[PDB]
Amino acid sequence: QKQEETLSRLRTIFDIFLRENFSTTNNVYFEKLLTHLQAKENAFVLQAPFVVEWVDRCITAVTEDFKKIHPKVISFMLNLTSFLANNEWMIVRLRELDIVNRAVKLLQREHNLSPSIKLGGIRLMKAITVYSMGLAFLRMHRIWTLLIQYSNNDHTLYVVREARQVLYNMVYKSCDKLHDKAVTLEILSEIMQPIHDNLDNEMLHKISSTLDLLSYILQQTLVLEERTTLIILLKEHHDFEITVWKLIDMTHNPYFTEKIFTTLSSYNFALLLHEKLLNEEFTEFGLAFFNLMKFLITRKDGLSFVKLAELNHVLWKKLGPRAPKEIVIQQERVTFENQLICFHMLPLLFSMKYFDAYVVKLLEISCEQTLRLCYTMRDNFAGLANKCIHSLLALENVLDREQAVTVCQALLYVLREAVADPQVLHSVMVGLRTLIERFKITWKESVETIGLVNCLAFVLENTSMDARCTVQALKLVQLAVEHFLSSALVCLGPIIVKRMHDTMWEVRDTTLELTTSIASISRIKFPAFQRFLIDSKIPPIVYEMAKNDSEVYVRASAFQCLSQMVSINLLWENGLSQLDLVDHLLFVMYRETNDIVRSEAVITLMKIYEHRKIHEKYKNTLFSTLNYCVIGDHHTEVKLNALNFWRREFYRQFSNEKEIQTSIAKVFGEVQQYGYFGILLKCLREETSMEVLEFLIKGVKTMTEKFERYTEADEVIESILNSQDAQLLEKAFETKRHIDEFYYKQFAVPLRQFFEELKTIDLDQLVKQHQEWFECKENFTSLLDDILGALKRDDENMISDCY
Amino acid sequence: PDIKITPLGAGQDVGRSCLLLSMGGKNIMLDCGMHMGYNDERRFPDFSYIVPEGPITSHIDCVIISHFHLDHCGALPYMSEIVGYTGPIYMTHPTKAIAPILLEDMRKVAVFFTTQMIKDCMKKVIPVTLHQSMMVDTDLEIKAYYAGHVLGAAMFWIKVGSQSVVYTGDYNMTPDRHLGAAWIDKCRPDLLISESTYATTRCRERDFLKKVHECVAKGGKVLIPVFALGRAQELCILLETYWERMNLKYPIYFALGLTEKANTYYKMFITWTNMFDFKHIKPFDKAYIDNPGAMVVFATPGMLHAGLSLQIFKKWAPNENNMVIMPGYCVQGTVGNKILGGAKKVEFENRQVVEVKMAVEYMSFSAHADAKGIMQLIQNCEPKNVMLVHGEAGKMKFLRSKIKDEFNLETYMPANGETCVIST
Ligand SMILES: [Zn+2]
Ligand SMILES: [Zn+2]
Repeated sequence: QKQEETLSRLRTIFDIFLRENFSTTNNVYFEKLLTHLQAKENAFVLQAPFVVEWVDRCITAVTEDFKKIHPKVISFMLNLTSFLANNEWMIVRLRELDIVNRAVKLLQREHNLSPSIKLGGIRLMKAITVYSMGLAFLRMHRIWTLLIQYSNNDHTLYVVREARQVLYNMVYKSCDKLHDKAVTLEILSEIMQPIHDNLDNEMLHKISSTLDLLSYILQQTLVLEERTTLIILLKEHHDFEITVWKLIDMTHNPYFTEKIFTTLSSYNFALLLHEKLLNEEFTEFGLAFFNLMKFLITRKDGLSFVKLAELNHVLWKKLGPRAPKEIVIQQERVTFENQLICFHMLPLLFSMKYFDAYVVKLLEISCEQTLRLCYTMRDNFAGLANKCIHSLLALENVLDREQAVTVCQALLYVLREAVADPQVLHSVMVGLRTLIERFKITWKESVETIGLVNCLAFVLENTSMDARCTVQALKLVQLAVEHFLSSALVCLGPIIVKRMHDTMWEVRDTTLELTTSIASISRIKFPAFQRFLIDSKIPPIVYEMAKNDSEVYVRASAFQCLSQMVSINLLWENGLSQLDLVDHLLFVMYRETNDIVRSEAVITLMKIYEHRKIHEKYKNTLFSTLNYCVIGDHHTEVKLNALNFWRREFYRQFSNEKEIQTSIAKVFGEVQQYGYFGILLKCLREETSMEVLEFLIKGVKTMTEKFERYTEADEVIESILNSQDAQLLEKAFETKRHIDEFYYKQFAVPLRQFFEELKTIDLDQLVKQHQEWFECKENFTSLLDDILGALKRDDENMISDCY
Repeated sequence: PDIKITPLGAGQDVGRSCLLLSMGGKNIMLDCGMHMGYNDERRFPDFSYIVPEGPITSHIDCVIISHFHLDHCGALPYMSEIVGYTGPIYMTHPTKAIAPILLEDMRKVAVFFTTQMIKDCMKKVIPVTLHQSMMVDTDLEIKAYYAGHVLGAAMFWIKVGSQSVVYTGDYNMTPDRHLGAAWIDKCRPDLLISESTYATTRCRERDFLKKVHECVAKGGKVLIPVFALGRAQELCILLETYWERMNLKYPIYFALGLTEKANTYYKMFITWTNMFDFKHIKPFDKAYIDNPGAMVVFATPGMLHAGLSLQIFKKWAPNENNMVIMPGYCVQGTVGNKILGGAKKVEFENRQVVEVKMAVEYMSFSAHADAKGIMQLIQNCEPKNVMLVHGEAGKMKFLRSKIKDEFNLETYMPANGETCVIST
């Protein structure tokens, strides 16, 4: 069986690794192996008695000295040990041998490990620390000071986000398993030490790092669903708030104070969850939170305020179901969720306003403790608006139903005031668009949608800003049309026509998107009041700019618009049928490369043929071009659309004793004379793609139950080589349509041959081949063969280059 | 003030080029590129480094893309549509109109990110012209300088309040045929990121023409897999001029869905460096492959990924006289790497092995900067620190000693995911 073969290949390559001389770039291979050792299917290659022997040999080869014994194999070794450390049998074999102890000592006694050995060792620590015996060893070895060293000093930032998880896991598991508080107190004191010791610019780094680590520990306890005693230990022995409030006293920085305020707020929320869970009102959190926010008011800092409000919101949403949503602060019924968003929105409203006109309507949502803080904010009084908007729209992942409505209304107000720097404008328009399309803020929820459309019309019309904002404006108008449905017409009349003539690509494509949206609205969903808006001048300009605008995406968008607005009767009867449209489609479907637009031309043709009539003189050319549109080197979309055309045509024509037998035989005769069975054979036996195969298989299968019943040359070389390509092109600069109407005659295969030639050929093998080969393309054995070839061959002149 | 750079890719490596110039209190993202090796989520740069679990990014002030190679552009739709991003994306006009074609071709080869994502990702793009100081919101001033190495490549000069950075990306300081040499004024930045692909490093051009001519005469066909743009237009002047100065009669087919791009490239070329049809070039179809006489077929893609080039290669393989002049690096996993690596057998759709007997060749055409070019660039710019990100580890280690020896500067070589704090 192949298992011994792949194990032998792995044995050979592992034997290659240990050799003292090594020079191999192209790191990919290593990571590939690691991923292919993670999959559970290869679970036998770790069970074999070879890998642990390799690990032992490499470690006893690295522990005495590795000045140069392994450049990068060590990282693979540690990751492989971590992959081994899962408990079936490896844990006791690793325990009985001196592997894990030597690895930890190796990590301890080194000085300048490159940041891939470190992550491997930390991965080993994480994989071993989930088990009880691993925790016993870690408690024995006094390992945590190394983890503090990593999470405090190193520059990797992929290590610290991995080291802190192991650190917090030891702290939580030691606390919650009823183990001695001596070790937990020692860990916490070791974390706490750079602050207690201090109670320039060098100690501040240690202070900030340990504050951030403490905040991470507290937030991870906040995620927890069970009662833990870590917070009481943190409050009692190393009294936290008093030390932190003494720490804020001397040192001064705006960036550094965000960390102290987030650790204080995270501590408050963690204390709530781990004191209220077991020993009413929430006043104890209340006074602390509000004097904290008052201190942020008094310090006169803007960005830290909105960031802290954001994080308070995130944490409260992180509490989850165990939150009453109504806090009894002091004899009151104060719902907490609204005051966070009031604090969040207020800097934006106060910044863009400049004496209150609209915030006064908002503040009745807030309660008196928020009113006093707002009234001292106003007395307390840069680019702060866009930061607040981006914070608000960072919150949108977790924001349930009504705060979305409130923030949408506030953004509507700030947009209305901004209309009557463009960065705030672009930010608010993007945010309003994404909130509307996510939270379904249809006209019943918003109040002043007329102001929205009017200010958007002014923006689109009278000032002509840069094109990065006009696109967003047209997207907003599109959302307003298709969601705020229940003035607009005279505003959207000339601006569409003017923007369809814009100098830039980015505006014309978006305007075509808006036009096809409002044309799709003009169907049965909405009355014809939109149609006469379109019926002024739009279908001529759409057609004659779909003809030639010299940008491929523009022509694609125009063709799909013209497909959408051709199946409505008023436009076709008034101003579209006069233009010979099918002629231009036939010209496009054949004599036009860049086949992103050919597929949508096929769609437009499908709509025209299905919902209208074409002249009887075009049918031969039509079917010839349609047969050509699938046979030949075309992209997948064109072939799939053309097969959709043929299936729709076949089924549509099919709905029109002996008499039924003769009529049905005539129907198959009419469809085969133009050629449909033979083209299916030639597309089935030859065309190689993924989804076309399933489409053809399901089509033929659905069909086949309703079917079976019925010297001299060197002077030119040196002359070429001694002139630039700018001088071989000055010389180069200075010096049919509508295919013949009987192209389909060759693809005219009768029904009788379609019996036999479909009976002989296999069906599921065609769809099976191209998927099974892709599954076997990157199997483990192929990777081992490739990496053996890479190791044995050493071509120095083959350089990894800019792809 | 402390400049921090933390390459999420392309540090002691190539591909996934992505650098985070967090400096002056304003986050900036350099090139956003893909890695055509890995097929898992490692293909695009890891973005959990900035905002974990957050599908919207509100930290980077601006994203700067140097040139259109798919190790500097391929992740841009993923960075702008899957992970949200709505801020500006500054890039040059030829790169702006060349990138969608390459991204669409990569989409077709890889089948995930739809054409709608391609369009929406580049409605955000802002184009920048050379030597024109354009400002993001306030005290984030960007200038672009002519670089080389591909059509429409520039290297950028970023200033945030008396702290300048010059990011080169890709450049070429030697004079050449296609594009000349990059130029820089006497700005004195507090950093200069650079390239070190050719730290250790005519004859690469004569051996192309003189070999393809001597191979086409013997009745053997020639296959040249290329991408849509880039290197496919480096050669289609040499072959056409070689077969117009010397009268030849063999056809050189050109892979039909490619020919209109050869007009756009040379339309932009004469604008950048300082209708169009070819004489002996005619596009071809799947029927011409089995025809008996000699040909020189260009095809897409350029690493024998999948598509036209693989089906052509699957039929011309057993013949001895045929040849496959791959013109660029072939990454791990493409049939190109096995063939350039001495494989004489390659597997296929149903346990079929094509016994390659064709004469595979390899000729690099990229024209990066060699060893002398980087010290020439340093002598023109005179920075305060030097940083090398693009290339292999040992070559940068060797170049660091020479830089320290000559100019007495420092030199940093970060790994993937390692902040490099630089002081003043
Ligand atoms: Zn490049
Ligand atoms: Zn590159």
